[PDB]
Amino acid sequence: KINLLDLNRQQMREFFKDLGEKPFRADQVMKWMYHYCCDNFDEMTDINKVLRGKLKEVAEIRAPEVVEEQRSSDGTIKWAIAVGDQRVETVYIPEDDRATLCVSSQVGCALECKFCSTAQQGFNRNLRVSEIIGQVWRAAKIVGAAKVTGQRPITNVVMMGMGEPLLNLNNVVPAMEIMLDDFGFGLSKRRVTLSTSGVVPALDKLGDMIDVALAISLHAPNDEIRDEIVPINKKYNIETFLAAVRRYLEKSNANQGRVTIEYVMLDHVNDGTEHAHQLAELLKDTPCKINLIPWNPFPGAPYGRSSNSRIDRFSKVLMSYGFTTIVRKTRGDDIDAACGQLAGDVIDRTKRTLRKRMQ
Ligand SMILES: C[S@@+](CC[C@H](N)C(=O)[O-])C[C@H]1O[C@@H](n2cnc3c(N)ncnc32)[C@H](O)[C@@H]1O
Ligand code: SF4
Repeated sequence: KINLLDLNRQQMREFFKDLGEKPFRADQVMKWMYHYCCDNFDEMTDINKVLRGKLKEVAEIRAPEVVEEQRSSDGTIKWAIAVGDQRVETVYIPEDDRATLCVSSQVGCALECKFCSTAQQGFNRNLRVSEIIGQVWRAAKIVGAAKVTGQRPITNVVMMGMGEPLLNLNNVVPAMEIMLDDFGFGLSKRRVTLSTSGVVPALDKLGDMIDVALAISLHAPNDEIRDEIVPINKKYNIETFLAAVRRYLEKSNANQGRVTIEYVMLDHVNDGTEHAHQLAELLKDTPCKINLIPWNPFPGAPYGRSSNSRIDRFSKVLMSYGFTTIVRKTRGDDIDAACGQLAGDVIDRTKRTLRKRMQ
């Protein structure tokens, strides 16, 4: 059966055309899928029985299942999500004015950022469209579908879970298209963010395919530091990355002219005032908003968390040059908030097989 969660609107329409149906019936089913979080054709009461029959035979709505759920006292929900025989992470971060979902792009990552827990697993495989948009679908279903509760469960999506999104463009783009779609999650392009450590030619490609808000994982003020911290910089250095960012801003207006810059704060590595002065000079040619992120520790990482006084002085230096800078709040502090940790060791895979036999 075809998983309808693999298809954007164009493809949904083409599939329904092959079923002998008019294109607007695809729109109607999408609306059921995403506005109501319906995965059951019998529940789609305004579709005729004949179409329901076709769909039950040749199609399905199969979203990844939750295998673990952690609920923070601050409202954050962290899910381990089953994708085949593997696990990825999806995180729901509520606020009064907002609700952000952090979504994974790959099982593991091949980029080897030393401060990232997902790096130490390595790269396993790319997620399919259904496995990416399906995280939004599952989260929406659990939190409460928009037309069920009368409130949009998710106002904001960030591709900031496990994996490098620019290395899964084939699947990440259609998934984001569904997020943007009126018949999908109806999100504004300003409210869908793709974060990247800087796969430069893939970023040039992204710009030709879709217009979404861009965030860059910079984490260093110069090349010698960034080579160490984020090793893809050895392939495409800061200047190459920043030039690509400028080219993207020419094609896209989701950022409203200003790229989001992510900067993780690693104790006595990239968090000094001397690093802040260098960063300020580095970014003089690129319009931006700077997010300083306290590093989230995990066992065996060769870094420490920067103290809040060191982070605050770093921020003051940046603000003295007139940069819009924001120190991000730690969310879900009472739970396993470090990216990649809840979908931990891949060796537990065999143990899961054995577990299911006893069930
Ligand atoms: C997990 S990555 C996924 C998207 C893309 N690969 C990237 O690096 O931007 C999303 C963001 O999480 C950050 N990150 C990873 N591990 C972290 C940790 N332990 N503490 C704080 N931030 C972390 C990275 O710096 C990156 O900006
Ligand atoms: S920070 Fe991003 S690019 Fe680096 S290893 Fe983690 S998921 Fe991959």
